[PDB]
Amino acid sequence: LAFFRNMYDKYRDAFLSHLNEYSLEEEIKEHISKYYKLLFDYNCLGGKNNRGILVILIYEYVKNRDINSSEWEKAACLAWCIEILQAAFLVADDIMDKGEMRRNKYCWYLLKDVETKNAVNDVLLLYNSIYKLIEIYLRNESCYVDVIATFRDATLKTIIGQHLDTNIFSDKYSDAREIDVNNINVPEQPVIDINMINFGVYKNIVIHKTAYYSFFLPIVCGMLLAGNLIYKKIEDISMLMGEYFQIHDDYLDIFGDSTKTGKVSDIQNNKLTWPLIKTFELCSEPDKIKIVKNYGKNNLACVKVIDSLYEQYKIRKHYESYEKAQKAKILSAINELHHEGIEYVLKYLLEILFTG
Amino acid sequence: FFRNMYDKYRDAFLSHLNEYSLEEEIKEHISKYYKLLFDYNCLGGKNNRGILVILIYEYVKRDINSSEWEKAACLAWCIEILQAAFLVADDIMDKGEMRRNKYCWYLLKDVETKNAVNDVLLLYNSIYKLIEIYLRNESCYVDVIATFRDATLKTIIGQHLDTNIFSDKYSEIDVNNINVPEQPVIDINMINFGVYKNIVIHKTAYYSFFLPIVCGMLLAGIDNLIYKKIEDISMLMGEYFQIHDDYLDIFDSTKTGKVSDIQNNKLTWPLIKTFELCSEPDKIKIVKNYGKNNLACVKVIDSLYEQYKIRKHYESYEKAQKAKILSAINELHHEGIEYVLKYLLEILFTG
Ligand SMILES: CCCCCCCCCCOc1cccc(COc2ccc([N+](=O)[O-])cc2C(=O)O)c1
Ligand SMILES: CCCCCCCCCCOc1cccc(COc2ccc([N+](=O)[O-])cc2C(=O)O)c1
Repeated sequence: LAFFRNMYDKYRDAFLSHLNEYSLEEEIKEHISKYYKLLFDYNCLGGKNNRGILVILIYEYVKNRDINSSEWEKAACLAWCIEILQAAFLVADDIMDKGEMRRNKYCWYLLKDVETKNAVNDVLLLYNSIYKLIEIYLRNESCYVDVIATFRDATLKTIIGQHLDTNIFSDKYSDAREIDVNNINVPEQPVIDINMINFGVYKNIVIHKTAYYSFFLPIVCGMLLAGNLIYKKIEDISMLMGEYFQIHDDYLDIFGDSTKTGKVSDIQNNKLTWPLIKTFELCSEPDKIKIVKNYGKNNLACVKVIDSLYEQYKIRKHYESYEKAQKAKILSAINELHHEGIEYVLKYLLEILFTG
Repeated sequence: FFRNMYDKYRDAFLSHLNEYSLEEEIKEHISKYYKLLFDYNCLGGKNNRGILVILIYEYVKRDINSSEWEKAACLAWCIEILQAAFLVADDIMDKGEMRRNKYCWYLLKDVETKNAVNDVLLLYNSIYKLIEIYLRNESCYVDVIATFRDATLKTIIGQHLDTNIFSDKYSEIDVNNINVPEQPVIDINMINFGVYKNIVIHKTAYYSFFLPIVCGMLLAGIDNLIYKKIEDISMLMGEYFQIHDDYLDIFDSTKTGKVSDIQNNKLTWPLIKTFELCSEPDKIKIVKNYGKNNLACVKVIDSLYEQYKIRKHYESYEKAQKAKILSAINELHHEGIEYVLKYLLEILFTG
């Protein structure tokens, strides 16, 4: 916890030390270390660190045993690797969804010294640094290969979830005619596709976009390192928590205080959100047409229309009801684990998800 | 053969995605999109890098069964998939217009930058899934994936340097400035061969020559000192290859398949050579006219390259560098690899 955060500099500098070993002119070496030290600091720090903490807690409580400082070094490494993964995903996402603020400060890709060209390159750098760190600290552990496979697999699922989140209402999904490889015009205005507006599609997307890397990955890391039918049960719980987490994120996107969430766009970006689905199943026929006419447009007035509907239909109150039922369903599954230590960590995680 | 196996590796990967827990209609959308991502971006190149793996593997040792060819062709196609990820990324970063004689992936209305960014990570990560599928039981498995990782890290740093060598941060990053854009200008302190070699070795040499050669050797069962010699040769080849690329950028997209170094404010060999040859007044002209999206400005640079006989200086560099590379190749003391590298040297610009 306090320990996990004191260790950040070590992992950052181990990776920067690897870059420093390249055959480059000294002046070039100093520019590189200065740029990359900021890349990490700006993007890795400031989060709730829920995912990193989950690794440290699971590694410890999987089994009450003596754990020495050499072993902790390896666990804190994996913990920071997941925070670095979060960093890469968030820089990418802000490029993709045209973010403005993240963790209460300008998105990385907006800085004029960075711009989109550097941010894209930086995403791949952060992403690859994970595997370099894992090699530096865990290369001789027997779980080595499984740990990197787990990071790889979760990332692949996250990428598919992000593809779906980005394209679920797009022409190529609506008119499922092939992609015109000769068309480089602006696409026409994005619009919602009512046939995709259901919870089954939504779960598909969010489980892949969120559940695998935010819950399954950290728990599986903690367990693999600690040293089997159970991984299946933990996977089911992760799916439930990822959906719970993402729906709360959707709620914050439109009902949250940007000064508290640290970020400013779902409606503008034409996303399939929980508030959208909930409204669509409850609202009148004229209001469905109003949603189709107004959703996914940049115009602030179009957005207010959607926002007013969410108020008209008391979506804030529907969320509260969903939150209570989902938490119960999650605790329910956690109790069917039959593993005291892991159950204990997951219950604490559940209490602390939204604050950290 | 290598040509013929493409569909299998592609389909092996798409098949992994197809095993996901997703509704059937969703699976078919995903299948359709990603089949095009691979097809559109992996095919149409000269395949120099993939072919190098195949040749090295074959000449390193023996009779080769199809089981073995399956592993070697996997690595070859993984390097072409890496090339695909890099080209999509590079075209986003440098605002490319054409690549391999067709529109850049990121420019398509159905894709755009937001998808292109996600697709770069998809292609890059599919490499490690493919290597798992075909090589997870080989003793060289861990070394192979570390070679891909490390070559990629060097390429990212090289691409970082190519992108920023002339920027004002290379002459503290302002984390409060999202409003005042920086105008592209050249920095004369960076216009030299030393700096250029740093950039070019990291940006090209490692993934284009070292990585493919090391894959073949590793898979073939070669720690050994030859790896160091291979690294040195690769650096010379990467430099030879990039300089040739720079030359073609000024001196027919029909043949290159792509359009812009001057207007893009790129550090190039022609820029450096002209700069070491020209008078003071022409240095001022270059500074005033380079890196500008402007027909008149670009023609001034074009004329200076003609004036200072850059074509002739290139012909001359080409001759000297090929000699240095062949001289390095002969110090290998491994007939098979020496042959492949000679063969590569003849085929570089044609494929
Ligand atoms: C590479 C291509 C692969 C896909 C590219 C992006 C993938 C999108 C999935 C991750 O997107 C992100 C990113 C960040 C946050 C969140 C969620 O809420 C948070 C959770 C934790 C932290 N943290 O405690 O700060 C903050 C937030 C926050 O509300 O900011 C979701
Ligand atoms: C952020 C990701 C990490 C780094 C960011 C991108 C890295 C950029 C480095 C590679 O950029 C590229 C890309 C592609 C090609 C070339 C070179 O010439 C080629 C060589 C071989 C084939 N091939 O036969 O097509 C074609 C070409 C071609 O002239 O098209 C250079």
